[PDB]
Amino acid sequence: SRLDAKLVHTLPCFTFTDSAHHKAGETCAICLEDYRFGESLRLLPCQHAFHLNCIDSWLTKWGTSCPVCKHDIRTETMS
Ligand SMILES: [Zn+2]
Ligand SMILES: [Zn+2]
Ligand SMILES: [Zn+2]
Repeated sequence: SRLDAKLVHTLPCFTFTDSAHHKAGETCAICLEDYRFGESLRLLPCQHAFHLNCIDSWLTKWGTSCPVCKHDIRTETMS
């Protein structure tokens, strides 16, 4: 169970700045590192954000759901 990388790369992404600071949270759950100013993040439809590289790795290689709340992505297709 994994997602096509070309699909994962269309997910919304943003930079960790003062504006995104208190919407995205403080720490990436995938690597446990606190976000630093200027880092690249991605947002999942379940409203959890991660390091862009971290969630891309998870969705393309390891799983098909959010690693925090297990919200499944693309259970059924075409539809
Ligand atoms: Zn903070
Ligand atoms: Zn991370
Ligand atoms: Zn989630």
